[PDB]
Amino acid sequence: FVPVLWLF
Amino acid sequence: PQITLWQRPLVTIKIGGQLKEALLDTGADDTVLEEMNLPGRWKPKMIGGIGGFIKVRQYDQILIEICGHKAIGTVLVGPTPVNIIGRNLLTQIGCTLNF
Amino acid sequence: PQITLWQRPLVTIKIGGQLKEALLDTGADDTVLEEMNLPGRWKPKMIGGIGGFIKVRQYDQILIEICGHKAIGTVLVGPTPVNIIGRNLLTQIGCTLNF
Ligand SMILES: [Mg+2]
Repeated sequence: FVPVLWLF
Repeated sequence: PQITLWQRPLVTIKIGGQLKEALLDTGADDTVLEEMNLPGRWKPKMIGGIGGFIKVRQYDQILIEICGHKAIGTVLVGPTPVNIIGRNLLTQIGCTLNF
Repeated sequence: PQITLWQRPLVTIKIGGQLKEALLDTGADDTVLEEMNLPGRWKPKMIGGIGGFIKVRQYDQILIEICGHKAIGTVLVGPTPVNIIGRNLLTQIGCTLNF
C-alpha cells in the first residue's frame, strides 16, 4: 500500500 | 497535533463545506482527491504510477481546512481510492517529520 | 532530526552494505525499494498497479539504517521508480508527524 506509486 | 505512525495518519478535511477523510502523505508532492464537484476552471493533468498514468483535473486556489489549519492550494481531482494530502498543503499547515 | 517538507523528504539509507536515497512516506503502509542484490531468504509477492501487476521480493527481519537510525522490518524489492520508506519502518525509528 503506497498511494504515491498507485499501489494498494 | 503530534501523530504517531502506527496507524494510517487519516484526518478529517473540510472542502467546500463537506467533510472527508484524507491521508497525510509526506511522500506526495501534490494533493490528490477523489471525484468531487469543485466549482470553476481546471487544467488537464497526468500523474504517473506503476505501469502507467492516471488522468486528473488540476484546480488552483482551493480552500481546505485540516485540524483547524486553513490551507489554500492546488488539488488534483481523479479516481484515487484514497484522498492524499501532499507537501503543497502539508507545508502550509506547518507539518514536519521528527525522529 | 526535524525534517521539513519544503523539499521531498529524501534521506540516506543503508541496506545490505549499500547506500541509497529513499523517501520518508507517511502515506505508505509498506517499504518498497529499487532492484538490488540482497543476501538472504525472501518470499515472492505480486502487487496490482495501474497498468498491471509487478512482482517483488519480500524480505523480512531485515536491518536497515535510515538517516543514521537502525531499524528492523520488511522490505519489498522490485521495479519501483522511487525508494519508499513506509510506516512499518518509520515507527521503528520513532518518527512522528507534527503540526
Ligand atoms: Mg540523510
